[PDB]
Amino acid sequence: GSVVIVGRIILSSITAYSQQTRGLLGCIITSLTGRDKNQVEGEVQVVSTATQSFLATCVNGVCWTVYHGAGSKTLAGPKGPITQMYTNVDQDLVGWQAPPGARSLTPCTCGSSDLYLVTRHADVIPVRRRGDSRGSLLSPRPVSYLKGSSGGPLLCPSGHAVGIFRAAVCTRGVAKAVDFVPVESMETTMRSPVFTDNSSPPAVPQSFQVAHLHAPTGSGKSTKVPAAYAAQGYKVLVLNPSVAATLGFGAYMSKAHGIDPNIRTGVRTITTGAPVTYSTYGKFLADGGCSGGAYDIIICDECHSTDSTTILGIGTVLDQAETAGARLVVLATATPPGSVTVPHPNIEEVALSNTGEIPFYGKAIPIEAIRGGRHLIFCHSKKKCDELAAKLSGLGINAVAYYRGLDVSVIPTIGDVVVVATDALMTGYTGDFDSVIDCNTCVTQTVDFSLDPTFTIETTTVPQDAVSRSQRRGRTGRGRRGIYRFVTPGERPSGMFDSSVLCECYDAGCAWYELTPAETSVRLRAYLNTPGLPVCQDHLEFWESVFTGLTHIDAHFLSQTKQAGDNFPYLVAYQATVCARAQAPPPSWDQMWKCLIRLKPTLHGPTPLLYRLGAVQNEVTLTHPITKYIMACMSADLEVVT
Amino acid sequence: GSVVIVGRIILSGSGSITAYSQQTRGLLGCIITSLTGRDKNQVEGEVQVVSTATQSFLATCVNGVCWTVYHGAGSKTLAGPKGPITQMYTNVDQDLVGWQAPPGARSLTPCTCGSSDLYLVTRHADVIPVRRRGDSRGSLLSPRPVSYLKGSSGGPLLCPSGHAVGIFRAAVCTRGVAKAVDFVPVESMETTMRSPVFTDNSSPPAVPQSFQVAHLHAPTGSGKSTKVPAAYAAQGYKVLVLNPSVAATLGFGAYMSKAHGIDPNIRTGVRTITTGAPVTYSTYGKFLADGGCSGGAYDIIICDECHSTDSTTILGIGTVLDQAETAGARLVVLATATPPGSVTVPHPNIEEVALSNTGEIPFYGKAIPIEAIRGGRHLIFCHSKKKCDELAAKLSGLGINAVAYYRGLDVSVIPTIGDVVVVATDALMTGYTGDFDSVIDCNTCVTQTVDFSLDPTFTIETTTVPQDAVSRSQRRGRTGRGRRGIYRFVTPGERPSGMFDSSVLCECYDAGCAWYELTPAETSVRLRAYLNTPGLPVCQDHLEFWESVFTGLTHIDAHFLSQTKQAGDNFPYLVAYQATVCARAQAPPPSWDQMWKCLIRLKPTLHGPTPLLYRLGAVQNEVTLTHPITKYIMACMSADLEVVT
Ligand SMILES: [NH3+]Cc1ccc(F)c(Oc2ccccc2)c1F
Ligand SMILES: [NH3+]Cc1ccc(F)c(Oc2ccccc2)c1F
Repeated sequence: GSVVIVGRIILSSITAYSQQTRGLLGCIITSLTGRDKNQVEGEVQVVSTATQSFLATCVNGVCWTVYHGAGSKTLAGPKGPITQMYTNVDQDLVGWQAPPGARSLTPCTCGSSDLYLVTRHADVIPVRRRGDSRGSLLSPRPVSYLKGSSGGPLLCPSGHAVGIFRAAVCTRGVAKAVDFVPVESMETTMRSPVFTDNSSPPAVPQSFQVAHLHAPTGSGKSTKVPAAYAAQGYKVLVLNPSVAATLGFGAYMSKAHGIDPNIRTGVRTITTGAPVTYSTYGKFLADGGCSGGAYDIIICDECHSTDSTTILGIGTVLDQAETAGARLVVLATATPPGSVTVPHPNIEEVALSNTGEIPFYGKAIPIEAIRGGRHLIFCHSKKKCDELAAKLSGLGINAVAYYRGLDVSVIPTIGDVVVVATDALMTGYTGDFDSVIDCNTCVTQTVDFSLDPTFTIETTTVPQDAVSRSQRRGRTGRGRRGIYRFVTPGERPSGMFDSSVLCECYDAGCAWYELTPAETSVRLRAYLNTPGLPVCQDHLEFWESVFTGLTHIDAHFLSQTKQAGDNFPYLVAYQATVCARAQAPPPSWDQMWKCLIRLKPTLHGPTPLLYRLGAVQNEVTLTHPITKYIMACMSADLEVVT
Repeated sequence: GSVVIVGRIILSGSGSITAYSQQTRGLLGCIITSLTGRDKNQVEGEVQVVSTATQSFLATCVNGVCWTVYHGAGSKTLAGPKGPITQMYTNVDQDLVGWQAPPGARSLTPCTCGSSDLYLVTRHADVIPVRRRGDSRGSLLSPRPVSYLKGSSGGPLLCPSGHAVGIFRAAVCTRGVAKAVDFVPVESMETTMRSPVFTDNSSPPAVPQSFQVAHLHAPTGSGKSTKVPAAYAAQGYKVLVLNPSVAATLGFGAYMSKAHGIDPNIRTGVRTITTGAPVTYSTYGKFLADGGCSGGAYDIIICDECHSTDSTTILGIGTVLDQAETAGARLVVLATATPPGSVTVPHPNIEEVALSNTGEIPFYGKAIPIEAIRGGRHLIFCHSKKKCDELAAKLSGLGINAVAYYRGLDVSVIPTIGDVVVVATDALMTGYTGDFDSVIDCNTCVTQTVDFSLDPTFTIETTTVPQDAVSRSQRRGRTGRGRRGIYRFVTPGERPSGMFDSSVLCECYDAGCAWYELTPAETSVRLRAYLNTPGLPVCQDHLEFWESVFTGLTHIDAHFLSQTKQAGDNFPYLVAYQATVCARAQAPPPSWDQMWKCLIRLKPTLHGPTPLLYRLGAVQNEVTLTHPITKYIMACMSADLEVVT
């Protein structure tokens, strides 16, 4: 779908009023066609996608809005879809060349500290400028009131544009300040070159530099380029999220490039003294990050990946590498932030219909599409994997399920098979397939700052983003012909991750890598501050405050949550620690809380709830001082997008 | 818009019950099929996945009828092969509607044997074991978040033979966890199949020999409040007429003496008159303040405008329904032009014209041409007072006679007589009885809804929502009275009529406590009579919950309560009660919004975090949760709460 103009805010002192120009049906047809004949007028547009409505503001002949609303989408235009002229994911800023008829605001330069924010309800809200990109509301309002207003102008009294609104700063759901993209960032973006070529490895610089390498899988980002560097006499570390891919690089390299590299993973280490080392991000973190003078070049491969080990690994590199004597860090991915899935030569893409013997996510799979050959079917949950595999096996098709917890040996690796897998496949198994069939959805975790009493981690099923779609499809068509079948043609924008992932980073720092919350913060700050990487709201101080209060955890409970391998071993174990010590029961008797089972007869009373990691069946008390501490942590400034 | 079928849930034909789904329409397809109401896709399976523009849920064909829930479908038609299919059954009280299924469509059939082992089919195609625990209730073997059940209303509960026990309508929840489920029994459906499709309630009922409650559905202007009590009086009966509005009540009284030659008793705050006549006109509030039905005083009680879901009306009607028989009445008449399930249809005196973007006057994203409102007497409905003020300000600026009216202002600021554009909120309909050359409708309304948010307790949220069919009809009814009228609108709206939020129940306990000296127990008896009486607006049954809350709210400060009563804002009891706990802890109110004005004089001595009882608006101050009343209300949140799915 395209972004589509559905109304405008007419500006006049400053006053405004709105016009709606399209209803639902109009919006939807126009999004699918990309063809908008409606005459555009004014400098502020009300825009919508399928899921969301926000604002857009024309300045210097460019219609600007936020990446978090528009992603990389085209804008429906008089002659068809308009592709973005500017995309700056770090600044949360995108722009399309303004269509004919649209007026621009003029940048504000004299620079008043009295500002006026124009919202989607056509209210004009006074704001006191506090920085380059920040202003305080004279009257604090519920954030709910500012939602849908992303992309709207902050104006000085003369009606010139200071910037566009991107986020609210909140104390317990009440917005006290606003963050905006300043016009100077728009000017810097306009002056940058549209096409910057990152497809080729950079030469080693004289002094330290961080570079980006955007190149497809099979381009030898992880083999040919490290070989070339070693041949120039450098020492090179290559980090990858997958154990299977890390181990695989070693056999390929001693064969294809005459180097027997060091290999470091949790399951297996090999030290040959060679000048190339392959390691997982997790093992790299276990080994204590950069060792002084060990490496000249560090390649962080699959740097689009937003699991917490990778982010924490990369932040460690970015924080430590210069000081450890490295001259070059290379951030490598085939799918950088803001990338979109485009046709691939090796891969025929065919929509699933309703005809076929096998139900699948509301559509169907013909038995003939998978009867012989080697096929991969991506499902969102292990439950779906188990059931679809059982169904296929019942029909005599050789089928197997793979997901977190199973050994990859369930394979086969040779011969006819249908593999039914979650995304755990990506990191567990490196092979390719004749076809990939994709449900186009993913399970994710999102934090809800629900104040009941503290926060909640919610597990939801969502539409896949463009990284997911590209990585799942990329399991077919590798140096041979392939087919990608799909349920849905969409893809969410890439390059963004939820605050829950930050929480997971602190959790893993504490649970696995012996990192203080303060140390985790230094490493994440380096990640956040480095451009060209996936982006997130800055909740570092908040999450640091939370974990900082979680002292004297019970080692035994932690070992058991770590061992059982579920998602926030430290939060889980810590809640179990305070339950045991308070001599009180867990929030429920779900599997999550099994580490308390032997104390179940001597439990009793309401649970001293710290936070919500699932359904809470038992009664709760809010009297525990850790609860009160975490409650106090909720008063921190929290960036929230509008 | 019609409801449209967008998929289906296919059940296993033998062995264990299992299921899977098939999606038959995307978004665009759904939206288009909604507009035309024309759906050529044939209807396989017995469980359909249905959608409106706003939501999706299920519908289960049993015995040639495609059944679903009123809270999902309202009174809407179902997109069909020859165009929209009108509902054949609409039972608001059971939350059950039915459309005749297209010929050839597959249909489940009823549970002949009678198992206590049940299986609920969800929109996800899961089959969830349920233990039957009554005629319309069953326990979940494995408790689940209620979020997992949403979108599943209208789906079947099956017995082991795959035969239908009933359709899912609501979950019973403890702090967001569903432990049980409510369904419409297949027996409630088989009645409706066998019974008459049409009812006529257009004539006033004959006085029966023994107590009965009857409905009168007839237009404004058929004399529901004048002609019919007069006709009853003419047959020797004593009649009490209840109405929500003082102005309407006084207006009827006066008309009766001038037209039908009776000088009736009149009972209102501003004017009370006893003549000994056999007709009496009262507001519901005065009737409540009088202490309800007095023994032997009336044969007939007309509860007029019985579609109203303000708390005074609900509590008033509930009192009549609980007391009237024992007080000797023979007949209660529940009277409205717009009963639950009603829909706006064309009116002959009224030309209805959509606003466009053409016009000098911005109006809710559209525009009003000046020429439409310069010549004559005109009524513009706005959702809020701010907007009424900003629009009047603009209109006078452009040289028009424009006045604003909303709660807090005095009527008669409206010329009589003169020649005018009045810009008003819904308060107009109870403050002023006149009609107009045209009505201009924003088609939206301010409403309050309760969120059981556990942060720490509940929240009453003020929102702006699309209007319902009662609102549309009532706003449109202010033109085309006896003559030609013009109705201009922003949207062709109508959410479904006859449902009210749990916050209104809260308001009834609040009003019992604040105005009418009703203990929560006593309020519950009256409310129970209203909910148990069919054909009235309906709500989820949270009576025990709300009773429990108010029962603990004792020793309020009488001074603060008298100030919130007088100021006329919503929830005077809960506002005064929060202020009471603040003042006694020397703590500030949650904010310094006007809601908290009773505490302004004390601001210099108020310090620290507010002991927060509940959320009635934005909370700006820091909060503490240690107050014993906070804890008591927290404990009330463990109650079983009906929540629609
Ligand atoms: N300030 C950094 C930043 C940059 C770009 C974004 F789109 C963005 O917005 C989101 C929103 C939700 C999740 C992740 C990122 C953001 F915060
Ligand atoms: N059990 C009584 C009842 C009857 C009909 C309904 F539509 C209904 O559903 C709602 C839903 C939201 C608000 C009010 C009523 C309901 F509860």
